[PDB]
Amino acid sequence: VSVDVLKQLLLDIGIAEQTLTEIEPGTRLRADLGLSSVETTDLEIQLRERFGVRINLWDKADYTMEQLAVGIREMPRLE
Amino acid sequence: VSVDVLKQLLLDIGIAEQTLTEIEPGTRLRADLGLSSVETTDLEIQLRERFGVRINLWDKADYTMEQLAVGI
Repeated sequence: VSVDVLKQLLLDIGIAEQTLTEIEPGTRLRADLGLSSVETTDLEIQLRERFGVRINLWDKADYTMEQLAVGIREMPRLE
Repeated sequence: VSVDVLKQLLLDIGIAEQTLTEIEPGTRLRADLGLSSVETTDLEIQLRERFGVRINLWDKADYTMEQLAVGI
C-alpha cells in the first residue's frame, strides 16, 4: 500500500518536493510526475544499487509508484 | 556523465550486468565490453532519443568510457 519509501527516494535523487505533494499509488513516473531523462536514469541507478531493484525505463514506457514500492518490498537483499 | 551513468545506459540496451562489473574510465566499448554493431547503434539511438545527444560511434575505432563521457 505505502509509497513513502519511494517518495523519499525521489527526494533523495533531487526531485523537488513540490512535484511530489500529490503522490498516490497510481502516480506514474513520466505521465504524472514528468520525470526527466536524467532523473529517470538516476532513479534506475539508485533502485539497483540501494534496493536491488532492476527496472528499464528505456525499454518500458512507465511505472507507477505502487509497482516500484512493491519491487522494493519484494527484492532480496543482503541486509 | 559518470561511469555509473554509462553503465546504466549500457544495461538499458541489454548489455549483461556481469559484463559490466569492474567497469572503469579505461574500459573500452569494443575491445573490453564487446559491443556488437547492433548494440552500438542501439546506444546511439538511446543517446539521441532519450538525451538529445548525437554522437557517431564509428568516428573512432573504439572508445573508452572516459572518451564516451567527454564525447557526450
